Amino acid sequence: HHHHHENLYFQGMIIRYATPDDIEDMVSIFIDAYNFPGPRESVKSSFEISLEVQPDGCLLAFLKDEPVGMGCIFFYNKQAWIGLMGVKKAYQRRGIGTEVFRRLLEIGRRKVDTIRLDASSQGYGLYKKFKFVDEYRTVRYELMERPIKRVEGVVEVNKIPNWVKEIDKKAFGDDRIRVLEAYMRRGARLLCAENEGFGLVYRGKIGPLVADSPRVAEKILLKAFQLGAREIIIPEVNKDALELIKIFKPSQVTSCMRMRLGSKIEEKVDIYYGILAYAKG
Ligand SMILES: CC(C)(COP(=O)(O)OP(=O)(O)OC[C@H]1O[C@@H](n2cnc3c(N)ncnc32)[C@H](O)[C@@H]1OP(=O)(O)O)[C@H](O)C(=O)NCCC(=O)NCCS
Repeated sequence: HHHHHENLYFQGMIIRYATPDDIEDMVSIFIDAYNFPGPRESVKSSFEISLEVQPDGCLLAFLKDEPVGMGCIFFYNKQAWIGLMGVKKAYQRRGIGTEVFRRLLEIGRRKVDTIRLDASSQGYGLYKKFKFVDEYRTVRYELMERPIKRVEGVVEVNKIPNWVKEIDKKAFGDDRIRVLEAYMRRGARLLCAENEGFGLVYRGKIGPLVADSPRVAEKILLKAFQLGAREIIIPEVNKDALELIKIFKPSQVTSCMRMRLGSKIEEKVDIYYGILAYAKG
């Protein structure tokens, strides 16, 4: 004997837990992998939030100090979400994403019995190899025009009330309040109608949007648009959500297929109009 390596061998690469010192690299991987033409700071702030939500959730793949690939797992009580998968285009299609995902699953299986995600066209085939099954599509729409229609009765609140925690638990099927909180530390606005619905507005995005009726969801969405919301990701199985957004003359941006490994989570998707993020569920 001679050389002593205390990790599995995988193509001469190093895969390890990310820390906040790795934010710039994560951002670079993401912008490469997703061909993101937007401003950098946008991604940096999003990833700072992700590491607050799950400090030990991010795996990074390195080929000799060059950052090549990443992915994340976010834990709730009954399920975890895998999101933010990305391998730099020069390094794609040689098994790196598959390996990062394997490792994430390994971590997830010890803690929870259901793992879910929102799959793009490139990812879909990877996740299917691990026996992920289709749930329903989650469709990203851009809201183009302001409806000529006033609303009254929607307020922004600085602390999450218990009734919001309860209606979100019902919509999502789990506890993700720490995610809402992390976004609100960065300026995200919590809009509430009556005690029957809420929406979270962060940058140009509303998510989640949860409402006991289409009329309450509409009130929130109109006020969100006024506060700069231009995008919403709708679960395609909420029949009222697609009809709701039509008054904004929406433009479809992209869709994913939500997928699951393990047992179905009881969720109330009829009240669930806008998912939080493809990364988080
Ligand atoms: C999904 C992604 C992370 C895959 O990473 P990767 O290192 O290239 O994937 P792997 O080499 O391990 O390939 C695993 C499987 O992914 C799927 N895949 C990867 N790239 C693909 C693409 N270009 N088109 C269709 N399927 C693709 C295939 O099923 C592949 O298996 P195969 O080679 O036997 O057919 C992806 O290429 C990426 O970083 N893009 C980012 C944005 C995106 O569209 N996907 C992430 C969100 S779900």
